[PDB]
Amino acid sequence: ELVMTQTPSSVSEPVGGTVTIKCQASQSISSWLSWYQQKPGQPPKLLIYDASNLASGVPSRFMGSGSGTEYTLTISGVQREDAATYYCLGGYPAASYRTAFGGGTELEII
Amino acid sequence: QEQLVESGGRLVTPGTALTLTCKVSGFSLSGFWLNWVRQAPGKGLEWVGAIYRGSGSEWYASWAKGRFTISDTSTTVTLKLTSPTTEDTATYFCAADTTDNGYFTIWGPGTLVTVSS
Amino acid sequence: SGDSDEDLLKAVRLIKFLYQSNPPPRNRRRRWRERQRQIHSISERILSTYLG
Repeated sequence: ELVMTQTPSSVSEPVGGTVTIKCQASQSISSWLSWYQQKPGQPPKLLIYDASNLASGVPSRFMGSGSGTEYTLTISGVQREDAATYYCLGGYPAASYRTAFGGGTELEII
Repeated sequence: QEQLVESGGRLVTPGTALTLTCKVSGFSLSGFWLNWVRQAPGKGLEWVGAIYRGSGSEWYASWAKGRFTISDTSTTVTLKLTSPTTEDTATYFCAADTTDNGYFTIWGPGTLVTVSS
Repeated sequence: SGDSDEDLLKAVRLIKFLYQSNPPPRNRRRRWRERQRQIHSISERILSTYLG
């Protein structure tokens, strides 16, 4: 039932630029939102939890925020190592609407 | 410490029942959500379902119900593909939620399932 | 109807199991209270998904 609409599909940014990634929830999820980073051949890595908390060992340049149904992942000073694909995860397994991933955002660095 | 290892990934003909196992080790916690996530080649992550480890509480994605069965063991969590199709070709990961808050902190490296006729 | 009815029953059964995993026991009571507040907010949130 829960649909996480993730935009944009792809972003190209030069080193030191700011990246904005958005996720729109089809239902009220409150702080039930997390952000993941995935590089080829690797499993995803937790970046943000409870919509705005920085996960253990994640650079301070990764910022999460949420207002109602809209969630934002900001990467302030993009580095070459930040080239990856990004995903939001909304909801809860036992919620009526279940849990769901966004379609992902492929970030390329110029 | 906390570790997840998935196994069982094979090449199967469509409709051949297959079971994947998530070896669960070093978790201090007793009960926690153990989730199954899949990724078709060149595609996004998809939530399949989860089980809350202390109990027998299974939760499935709308598309996953009937086609997948998550089972809890003493030291493992299994995912059975009851009747796979070419559309089930993916790497299957198990991911643990260590707080009960909904987010995934620990992931396995994945197991690849290929479904070809 | 029946799928949603079953989910709600499965969700309440899960909520009860979480409360049953936090039985009452200084440091232990503070720890107990934190975990009860957490189970309460999870239950409140899970249930709200079924209430509209």
